[PDB]
Amino acid sequence: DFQSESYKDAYSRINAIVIEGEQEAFDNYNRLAEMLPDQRDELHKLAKMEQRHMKGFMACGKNLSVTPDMGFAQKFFERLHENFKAAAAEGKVVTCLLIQSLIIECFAIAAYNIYIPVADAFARKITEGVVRDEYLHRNFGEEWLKANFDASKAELEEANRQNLPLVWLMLNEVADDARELGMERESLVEDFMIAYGEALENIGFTTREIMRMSAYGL
Amino acid sequence: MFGLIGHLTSLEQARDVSRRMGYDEYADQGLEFWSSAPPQIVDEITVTSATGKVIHGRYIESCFLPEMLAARRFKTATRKVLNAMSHAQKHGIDISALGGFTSIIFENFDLASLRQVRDTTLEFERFTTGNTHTAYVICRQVEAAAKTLGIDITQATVAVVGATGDIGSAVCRWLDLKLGVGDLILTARNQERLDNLQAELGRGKILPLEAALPEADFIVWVASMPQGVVIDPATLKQPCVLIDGGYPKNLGSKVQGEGIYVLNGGVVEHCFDIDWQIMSAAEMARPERQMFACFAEAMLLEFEGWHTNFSWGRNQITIEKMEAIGEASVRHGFQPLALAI
Ligand SMILES: *C(=O)CCCCCCCCCCCCCCCCC
Ligand SMILES: CCCCCCCCCCCCCCCCO
Ligand SMILES: [Fe+2]
Ligand SMILES: [Fe+2]
Repeated sequence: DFQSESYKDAYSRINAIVIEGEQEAFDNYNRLAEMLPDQRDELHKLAKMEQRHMKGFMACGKNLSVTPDMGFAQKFFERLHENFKAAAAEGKVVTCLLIQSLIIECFAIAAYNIYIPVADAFARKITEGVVRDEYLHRNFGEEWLKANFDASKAELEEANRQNLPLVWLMLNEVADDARELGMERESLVEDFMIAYGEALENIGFTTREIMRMSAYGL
Repeated sequence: MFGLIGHLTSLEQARDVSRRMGYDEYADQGLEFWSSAPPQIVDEITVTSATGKVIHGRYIESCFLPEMLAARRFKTATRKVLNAMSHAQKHGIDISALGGFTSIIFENFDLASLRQVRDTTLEFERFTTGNTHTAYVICRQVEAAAKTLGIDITQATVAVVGATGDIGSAVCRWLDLKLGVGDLILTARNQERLDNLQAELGRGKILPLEAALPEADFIVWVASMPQGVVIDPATLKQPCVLIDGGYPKNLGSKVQGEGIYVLNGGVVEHCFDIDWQIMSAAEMARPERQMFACFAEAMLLEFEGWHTNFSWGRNQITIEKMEAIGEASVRHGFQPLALAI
């Protein structure tokens, strides 16, 4: 509650993570635009709306007098970046969608939901703006994969196995950090599983499938 | 669409029931995993009434475990209940029973003031505690057990353990006004709540548990116990009828002996087979026919079309409501579980 001392230390990496996160999202959505031509316009929209979030969180680090560690945040996303770049290079769009619109969006939904009730008033006001956009980005991945479910299922299961364990590793890295900002690991896991399980059900997976997929690596 | 929201009775039961269904990911893990697990619809239910009407329902596992309370994970427990209720609403369930400790948690932690759950605002008229039906069934079980053993209920002593609770206070009112029980022993933790219940009843002695036991011909167990106490047969009258309505069971051990009769309180049996797996997991004697009364209430509300929070809050249960749910209970084909001889 202090917004003083270690809170700034911890907030340096957290804010860094969210900027870079919103940066990776901008790029991932641009590359998806190339990868999917018939929705290149729609994807370009979501991509721009992401840069706006990055500005918003730049502001949050500003008026709290914080300088974000962009190095740490780039190491934080290296594996998922690495996995994204390699999948796109191979033309595997189903895998790109799962990384960006399912996994990374639901990571942001969980993070922000948990953040808002413990945020200072200014960051809380802004954070509350972004969280509803992220639900709408999630729904893009949801509806596409839902349209192409039979054709995409096996690769979704594979991409879930290759990438969902990174989420657990990432939440462990950032855990006590996030604690200083007043956010419990236990609540972060739960919110992520709730939002990710929801998208998977919309896409077409059954409950036993979702239960197997959502807990993979945990 | 009705809903049943429940939870398992222990981590060992939760790990066993998960492994017995296909849910191996939940079977391998401990308290910290269950503390972050999301709610899950794990069973689809079709029931036919004795009137012929067919209803449909869903079981929602909340992943609440009683050990969370002993480990003082009070906020964890609160989230389990709110996430489960939000899950029911998101799936469009018209009326859901808050089974077991989820209704107790809801009340004890003032969850009404936390009704915004993520993007959801809880609508309390889509939930019931099922307590009115449970109280009715337990009263019928007292009555029938007495006739079955040749006991005159108007000459006998009944101890209500948990008498100040929602179910316990209802049972006291019906035992008094509809059964004319000989005398009533009120037992509970809050002295002021006891004092007030004695005044509103106009009868009954207040006794601690250790002194109530040896005086009672029937003991109704409806206490909010996370754990379950160990009662030695030697402390009880002969014959003694224990009606254990707790979930988890208030009787932490098998109380067996000469003149001791234990009955699972608040359980009903249906005249038709119900196709479902959850009552096997709950260890009903006939898991295709038998169920907890609070879950039967949600079925009754859907059978009748009474889409409302029929049982809600604490100490609001009236005799006329118990009569109304009880008539619906008989009409649609339910009967109170009886002594097994
Ligand atoms: C009503 O008066 C009391 C109701 C008590 C709650 C009854 C709950 C029954 C247990 C249902 C079986 C759970 C099976 C699903 C386990 C899934 C684990 C992943
Ligand atoms: C905001 C504090 C939450 C703590 C969890 C770690 C920081 C948040 C995880 C990264 C979120 C990245 C979101 C980027 C945009 C997704 O569309
Ligand atoms: Fe974003
Ligand atoms: Fe996004």
